[PDB]
Amino acid sequence: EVQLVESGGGLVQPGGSLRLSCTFSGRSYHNYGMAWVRQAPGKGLEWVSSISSGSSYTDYIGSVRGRFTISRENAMNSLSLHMNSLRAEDTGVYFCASQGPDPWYEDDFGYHYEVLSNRFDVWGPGVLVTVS
Amino acid sequence: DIQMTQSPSSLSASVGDRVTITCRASQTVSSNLAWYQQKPGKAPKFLIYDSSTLATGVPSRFSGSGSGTEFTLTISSLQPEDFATYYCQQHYSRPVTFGGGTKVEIK
Amino acid sequence: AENLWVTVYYGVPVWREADTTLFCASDATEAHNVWATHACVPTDPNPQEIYLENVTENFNMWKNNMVEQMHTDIISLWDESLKPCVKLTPLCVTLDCQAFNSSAMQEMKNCSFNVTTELRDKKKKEYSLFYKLDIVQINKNGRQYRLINCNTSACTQICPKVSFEPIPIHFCAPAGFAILKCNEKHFNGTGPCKNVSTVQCTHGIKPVVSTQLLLNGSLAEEEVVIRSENITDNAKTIIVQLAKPVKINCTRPNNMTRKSIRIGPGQTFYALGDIIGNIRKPYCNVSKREWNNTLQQVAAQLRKSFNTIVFEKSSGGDLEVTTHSFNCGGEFFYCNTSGLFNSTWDTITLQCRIKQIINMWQRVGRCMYAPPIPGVIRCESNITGLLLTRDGNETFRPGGGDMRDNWRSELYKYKVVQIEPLGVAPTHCKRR
Amino acid sequence: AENLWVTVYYGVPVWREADTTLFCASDATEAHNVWATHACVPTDPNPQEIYLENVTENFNMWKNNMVEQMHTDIISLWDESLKPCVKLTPLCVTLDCQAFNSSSAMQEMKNCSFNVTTELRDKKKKEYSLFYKLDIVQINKNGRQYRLINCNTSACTQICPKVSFEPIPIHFCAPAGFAILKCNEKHFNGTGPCKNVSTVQCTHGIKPVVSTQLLLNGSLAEEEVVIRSENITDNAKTIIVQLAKPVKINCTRPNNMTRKSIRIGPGQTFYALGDIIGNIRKPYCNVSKREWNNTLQQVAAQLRKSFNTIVFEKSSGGDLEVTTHSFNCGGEFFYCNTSGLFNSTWDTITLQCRIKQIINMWQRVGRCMYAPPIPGVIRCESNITGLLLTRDGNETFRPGGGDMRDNWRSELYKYKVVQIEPLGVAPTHCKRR
Amino acid sequence: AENLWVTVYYGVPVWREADTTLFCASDATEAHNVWATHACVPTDPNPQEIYLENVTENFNMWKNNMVEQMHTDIISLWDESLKPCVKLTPLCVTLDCQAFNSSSAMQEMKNCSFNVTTELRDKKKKEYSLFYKLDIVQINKNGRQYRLINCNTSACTQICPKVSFEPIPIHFCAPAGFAILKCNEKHFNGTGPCKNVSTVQCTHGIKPVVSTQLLLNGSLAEEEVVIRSENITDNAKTIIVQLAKPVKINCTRPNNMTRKSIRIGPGQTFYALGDIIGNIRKPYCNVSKREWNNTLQQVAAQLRKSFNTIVFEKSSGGDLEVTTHSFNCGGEFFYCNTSGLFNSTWDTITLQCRIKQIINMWQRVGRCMYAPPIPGVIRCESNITGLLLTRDGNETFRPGGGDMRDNWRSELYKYKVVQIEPLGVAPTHCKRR
Amino acid sequence: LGAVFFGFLGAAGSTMGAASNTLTVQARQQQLLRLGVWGFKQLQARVLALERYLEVQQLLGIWGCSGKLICCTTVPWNSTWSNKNYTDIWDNMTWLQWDREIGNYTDEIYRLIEESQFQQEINEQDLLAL
Amino acid sequence: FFGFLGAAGSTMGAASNTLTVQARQQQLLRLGVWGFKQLQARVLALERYLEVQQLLGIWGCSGKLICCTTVPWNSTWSNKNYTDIWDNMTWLQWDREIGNYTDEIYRLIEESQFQQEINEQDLLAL
Amino acid sequence: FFGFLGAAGSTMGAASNTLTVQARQQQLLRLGVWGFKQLQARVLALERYLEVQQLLGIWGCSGKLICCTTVPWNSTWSNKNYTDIWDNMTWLQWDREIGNYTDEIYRLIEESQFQQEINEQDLLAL
Ligand SMILES: *[C@@H]1O[C@H](CO)[C@@H](O[C@@H]2O[C@H](CO)[C@@H](O[C@@H]3O[C@H](CO[C@H]4O[C@H](CO)[C@@H](O)[C@H](O)[C@@H]4O)[C@@H](O)[C@H](O[C@H]4O[C@H](CO)[C@@H](O)[C@H](O)[C@@H]4O)[C@@H]3O)[C@H](O)[C@H]2NC(C)=O)[C@H](O)[C@H]1NC(C)=O
Ligand SMILES: *[C@@H]1O[C@H](CO)[C@@H](O[C@@H]2O[C@H](CO)[C@@H](O)[C@H](O)[C@H]2NC(C)=O)[C@H](O)[C@H]1NC(C)=O
Ligand SMILES: *[C@@H]1O[C@H](CO)[C@@H](O)[C@H](O)[C@H]1NC(C)=O
Ligand SMILES: *[C@@H]1O[C@H](CO)[C@@H](O)[C@H](O)[C@H]1NC(C)=O
Repeated sequence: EVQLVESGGGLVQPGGSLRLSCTFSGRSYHNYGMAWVRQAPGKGLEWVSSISSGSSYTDYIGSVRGRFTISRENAMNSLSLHMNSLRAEDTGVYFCASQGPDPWYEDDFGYHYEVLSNRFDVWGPGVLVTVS
Repeated sequence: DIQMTQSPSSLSASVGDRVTITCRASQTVSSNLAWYQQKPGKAPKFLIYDSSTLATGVPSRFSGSGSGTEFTLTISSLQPEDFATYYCQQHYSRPVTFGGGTKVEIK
Repeated sequence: AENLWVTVYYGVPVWREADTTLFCASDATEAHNVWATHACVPTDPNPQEIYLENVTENFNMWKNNMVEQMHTDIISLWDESLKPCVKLTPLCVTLDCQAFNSSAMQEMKNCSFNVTTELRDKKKKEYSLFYKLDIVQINKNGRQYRLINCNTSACTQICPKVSFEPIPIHFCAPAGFAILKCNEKHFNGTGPCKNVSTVQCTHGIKPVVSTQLLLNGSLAEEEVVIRSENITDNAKTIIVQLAKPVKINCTRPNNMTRKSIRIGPGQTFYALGDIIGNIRKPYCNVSKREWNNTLQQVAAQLRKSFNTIVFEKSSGGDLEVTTHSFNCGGEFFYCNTSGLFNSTWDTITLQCRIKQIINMWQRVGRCMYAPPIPGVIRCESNITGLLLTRDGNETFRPGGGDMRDNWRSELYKYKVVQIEPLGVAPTHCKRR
Repeated sequence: AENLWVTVYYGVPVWREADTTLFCASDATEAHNVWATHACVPTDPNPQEIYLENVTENFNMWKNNMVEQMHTDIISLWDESLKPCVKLTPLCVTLDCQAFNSSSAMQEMKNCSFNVTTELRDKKKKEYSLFYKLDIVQINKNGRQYRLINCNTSACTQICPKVSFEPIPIHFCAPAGFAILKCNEKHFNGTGPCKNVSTVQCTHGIKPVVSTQLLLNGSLAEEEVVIRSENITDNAKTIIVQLAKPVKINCTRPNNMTRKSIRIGPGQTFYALGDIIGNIRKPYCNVSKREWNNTLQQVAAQLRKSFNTIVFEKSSGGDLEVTTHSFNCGGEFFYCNTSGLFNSTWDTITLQCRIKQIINMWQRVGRCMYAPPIPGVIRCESNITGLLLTRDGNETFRPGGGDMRDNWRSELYKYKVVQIEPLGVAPTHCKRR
Repeated sequence: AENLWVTVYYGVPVWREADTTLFCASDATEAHNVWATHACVPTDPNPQEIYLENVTENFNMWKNNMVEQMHTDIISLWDESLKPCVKLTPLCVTLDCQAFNSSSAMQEMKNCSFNVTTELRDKKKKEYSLFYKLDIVQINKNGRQYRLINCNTSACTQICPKVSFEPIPIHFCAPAGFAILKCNEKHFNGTGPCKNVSTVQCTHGIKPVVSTQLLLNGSLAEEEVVIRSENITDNAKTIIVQLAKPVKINCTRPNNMTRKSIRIGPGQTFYALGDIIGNIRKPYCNVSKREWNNTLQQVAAQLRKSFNTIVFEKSSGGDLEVTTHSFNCGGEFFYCNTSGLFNSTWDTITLQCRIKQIINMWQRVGRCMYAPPIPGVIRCESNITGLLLTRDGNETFRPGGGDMRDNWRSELYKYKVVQIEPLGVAPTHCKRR
Repeated sequence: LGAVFFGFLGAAGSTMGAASNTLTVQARQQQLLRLGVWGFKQLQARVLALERYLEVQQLLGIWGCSGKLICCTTVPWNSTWSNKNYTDIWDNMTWLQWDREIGNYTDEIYRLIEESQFQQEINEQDLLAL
Repeated sequence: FFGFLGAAGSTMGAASNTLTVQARQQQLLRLGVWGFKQLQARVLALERYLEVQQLLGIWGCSGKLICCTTVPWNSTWSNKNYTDIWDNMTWLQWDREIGNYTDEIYRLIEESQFQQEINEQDLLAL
Repeated sequence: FFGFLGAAGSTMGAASNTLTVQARQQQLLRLGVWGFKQLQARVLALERYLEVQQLLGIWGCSGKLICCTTVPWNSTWSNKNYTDIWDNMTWLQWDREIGNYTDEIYRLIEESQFQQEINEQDLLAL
């Protein structure tokens, strides 16, 4: 089974650089894309950003373009959201979620691909982020 | 941009009842739609993808109408572990966005 | 008796027509450029010191084999220098493409292809911009393109660690030889020169490559000059040379960015990135009046041989040859010239296209992929000749012929000759 | 004495054995070939064979430096010439194969079909072509999915069809200051003195012919057959024969085969056997008796002079390149049987035999070559001039060979490369004034 | 009257300092070794030396052009030697490794199963091979799913086992018209005037070993271990120590490694460590105490001559290469601790060692290699003949790495190349008639 | 360096007499790319350049005039080659014309000197043998 | 080999007797960088050797180890006397001292022999 | 030369008859094996010519094909006289018989001709 944990969230003044971190407690992290999903209290889930397993296809939602930074280090099985320039409307629970493991299309030799297959297979327990 | 919405906002049902939740998209998506369950006090869980394929850990009381664009989620029988909030998403193209969500309640 | 005996002199002025290899010399940061001064012998830029009188010699630039051995040697250098950087064999994959599209112009395609990452186990789909001239169709439905050259050769990128910017090249004969320099004003190539000198090495020869026009080239001292092996027959190109040059300005007003792709292990392929700033087609400037005037000049020399004159667009061929192709700023061009040679006897625009995949030479077995240069491009150069041809009411059209005719515009004055330092004649003197 | 004084004479006729770098020379002449015969040096105008009368000199073909420095140099021509040509590495794939049939039964082949990459790197294509059984192997005993022979040691070059490799006369010229002496004895057996000797600037025509168990298109002995060896007594030495009467031979591949072209990769094209025009018939060599009957008896008569009755026998064993007569005809390599040729003890004899596309051609087993098949009917007429025999050690003889450089010894034995020593010092009545 | 007139002498003994290339000569299975015929005249002698008297000359080991000339030649050939060897690109694949966990549980070793392209360009095969932990890096915190340490920057050639690694002696010769002067002082300085000088046509035999922190098999001082640096007052500059008494070093791998051949592709092979025979133990070096102690005491005794309290300190830290004595034991590249030696101030002492197959071995990062394993037990005796030392500026001296050419400066400090200028003009009473 | 010496010539087109004094002009008071044309073609040119200079000096070694720039000889003129008088050739003609003329017989003139110098040398040696 | 460089440190008076041909004077593979460099250096050797050979021939000292000329010495170059130069000083220092003025010496040798040779031709013209 | 050996078996004195001289000393590709082979061989040929000439230019015999020297013969080298040789023997076996001594003879000519030069210039210095 795949399990995850978040850490670093808390309360910080507006305009801060409150970073977030997710850890992957499982095997085969080399071929998992990952994403962050926001949830303001009472409202629906909102997609924040995504980074492929190879870290070459980072993508974001337009509501945070240019502000946020998503990074990962395969050598230590972790995902780091280096969020910068927060504002109060960013308040809401943050979940780190991992896209399904990369497709396997054995045709000629081994073949692992690098889609951002936007199915959030597993979600970590979540960590609160509040700005006031 | 793929606007997504669900209707009705919430439904009423009881254990043993057949349940149905509807999700609609402004733009067309062939079969790339998925669902989640969010028990309050816990992060979401993965239910259905490709609009018809079940998740690895889902007890198979669920099924998705994976045709056209009137995507809908149906439950053969309602049990208390299924008595929680629900979400639908398109995973055809980015940016991803989840509908307003829907909730179930006692009948 | 007349009392005469053989007398031997060492150092006599006697010379013989000869053919021999020559060695490069050039003017004075590692790996610099393809015309390497570190490959040439710098030698000396100012030989000078010569004068000659009362000599007459017969030149034939149309059979001056100095150009031919030089012709092959220049290709050998260019072929040799492409050894160390990558072969684009992995780039032969089916390309899925979309319209360039807004963020709306054309002549480019948003082509994406599959490429292997650091490990063979895993792959990634990259995206890039390619010109339509670099691509051909496979399925008529409008997708699944193919690269132009993959059915003929695995192309080499022009890796920018060594550039193509041409420095002047001095050609030197080896010890025991000299180069006779015909020095008249109106010396049209073949026949007996009457004002001649010599020199150890030629002046700065620009290793330019172009078609239908000569750029940064030699100039006749005064009055335009024309050269042809024959005028009655129309098989071979006629070379025109301008004493009064006309400036030509080129530009690519687009801040095109460069995108690096890890195509192979340790090999970096270069492809076009996003376009920054405004959008414009590449075009060239030549000024009206300033340009139109020179055609009034050349017409005189044509009709000095032919008992009205008209100039018309390119006779025909592939886009390789129906165009003024040249290099400007490190990115190759292929332009029209139909807006100039359209006359009978404010800047006038020449809008045209760029290519990344080039062959230049008639030899198709070698390919070169020139990566884009970051930022806008512009350059100014002197036009000093044409490569026209006769149609035979008699019109002309700008031909290109085979490449080597460009060189003869720079080497017509020079003839390599061997020195026979020994001469013997009878004299009344006698050995003691 | 008269207190005689040392004196220097510049230009004395004296010489010394030496090792030196020879270079090519050829007649003028056309076409592009594997040999770098691009004008080498022009052949000799009226070649000057100057006779060195009255002077005794010695030759030793088995220690001559010419063959060693040349066989190690001839390999470079093929390597240097085949460096640009396509390597068939991508062609190493599993081959679907079934027994060949066509309108008239012909053994040694299978109409194999296989997967290869198309012009693009990532798009396979179904292609098929005919293959000789000698150059194909089965992956497993199940009886399907065959494979090429060369893929488990080295994928190897295809010879570019645009370059020919038919032998042409090559003159080996010693550099200025050296000379090449020639032995002209009638009965010279590879070693010892030569009573009649001359010198030349370059050797006469030597043809880079490659063959085994039989010389082809060699230099004919003017009269009387001769046998040459390092030492007759031991069986470890090749027994080179040089015929006097050139028994003729004709060989052919009667089938009119078609050259089928297949695209392998970017700028790479591969040629393989295609459809056959005509009817089935085995390739063979064509020699006449009487002519061969005479020489085999004649050579044996000269052989037993060193053994005070003679026997000939079929090859002993080993690989095909040693057990079989290898040679070239029209662009395809024939390895041919010769069993009936040596069928004697003391009209024509037909030698049916086969082709192989893939060859090694040297003991440089790492190197390998694939010869593209030649379209149309192929026919050669050739001369035999020598036999590469071996002895077991009444006597029995077999065609041997094994080594390639013995083919040069059969022509280079007449030459020695020698350095001119123009300075000599001797006493004289002079005293310098 | 004086009546003096110009007189020209051809061949007066005067020389001028000049820079020119020296062609290589060396002592005496095709392609044999690194120092084969590819670059040097084989098996030439060590000829006579010309003695000189009353001559003085000012040499400079740091401005000597021979060192800078030689460094690019070593790289050029070492690149040439590996031109034909297989490119190891097809080995770049995720490895399903796991703990070695095999008895006859070693540390620093792994067992890896990985997919491979076999002789044919279709079908995989689950080949396997051992790997040293230094040549392999984990991709996940889990530890599994390893990767080679070099594939991300540049995949690099295997070293073909058919060419030997041994550094046979090399001699450098000057062209005609140039001479190689040689200094002979018992306590030469590396700079300044030599009061005792000679000259020779070809240098003495250099054994081009590659090492760091310890020169092996190199030259030796006659007596009084010597110190050589650009400026001893400066610190960032390297200090080269050359011993007089050699101290013996024995280095070994007690294990009996079997060689496994992996058919990595069509005509390609990738050698790797196989199953291990016999008792299992880590490698190490042997250097005798009371001899290193005498050696280290000595150098300290002569170090203090330029510092009016000396300390020897552990390596500088960082990358395992520059921090570690890195030499080649006749076919495998060893990395040895050295921290047990350079700990001192003013029986046997053992150093444990680690093997790295994927190596760069140049400060120039534009090259890489894979040294195949040497099957069977391996042991190599050697002499330590010099040290590399670095200073921070009561001094602490670390074992030095730095530029590679510093090794060559230990052997070539004696030599200078001088251009001959034989023409000489001077006045004389004589007069031409 | 096998210098061309007179090389680019002085008053080449003048009459022959200029060569007697125009020779007063003075005479002398890198790694190169290994692989390309400028490595091998340049090397080939220098080798053949030396071949030419030595060939000249060897011939001067059989004219017997080595170490000089001018020399007279013992061989009288032969009318079978030409019949020009002194003013007709030395005063009136340039060197280039003369070489174009006697080229048909220049080799024989060289041959005549070759045997003549050898004949003179052995005669001198015969005198020294006494 | 007897005196290849051995006479360097001797006084020029004694060193004048120890000239002994100071200048003095197997296939190697084709493709290596060493093959070209090894061949290149030997070609440069011929150029160096013939630079001296050509100069001596032009200076009229062909085929001689020692030769006297017709031009006087000039004290502006050096004021050393016979006993200072031959009996005391060594060859190396003479090159060091006169290095500034060697061009003047070479010019005088060049012109002195040339004007003499044409004068000799005047004698041959008789 | 190839015809230069034409005297061959005729006894010693025949070297002066049928006069000629030995071998004196088409563009082709650069890296072709024959291009290197001819080019390397020609540099070898050049070295095999100059080293002979400079000896003639150091023994005081350059230019001339036959010259006589100043040193006398030594009986240890050979006891045979002029009459026993020139009408009976050829150069070939004579060279193969004397090769043990040729190094000594070479240096004796060099020093014995060099002493003439210093003798000449010493004489001219008077
Ligand atoms: C006819 O001759 C003219 C002579 O002027 C040529 O035009 C010039 O060509 C040079 C050489 O290519 C051009 O130089 C280019 O300039 C760029 C930088 O521009 C600044 O610096 C240059 C001086 O270096 C200034 O002249 C200029 O005003 C700017 O201040 C570079 O983009 C070019 O490449 C350089 O950088 C890249 C990246 O580092 C390297 O890869 C290259 O090797 C190189 O170092 C280049 O240097 C110059 O701009 C041209 N001048 C004009 C006025 O046009 C014509 O090209 C020639 N015609 C033909 C047909 O060949
Ligand atoms: C080239 O030819 C011309 C014409 O014959 C020569 O003209 C010289 O002119 C001057 C003028 O003062 C006269 O004094 C000379 O007598 C003329 N020379 C002769 C030879 O007649 C001119 O000298 C010639 N130039 C050369 C270099 O030979
Ligand atoms: C060889 O001769 C024998 C004689 O008995 C005969 O049986 C056999 O068929 C012959 N073989 C050939 C190939 O001629
Ligand atoms: C050497 O061994 C010591 C033992 O304490 C250890 O600390 C050190 O890391 C080892 N390696 C090096 C390079 O010193």
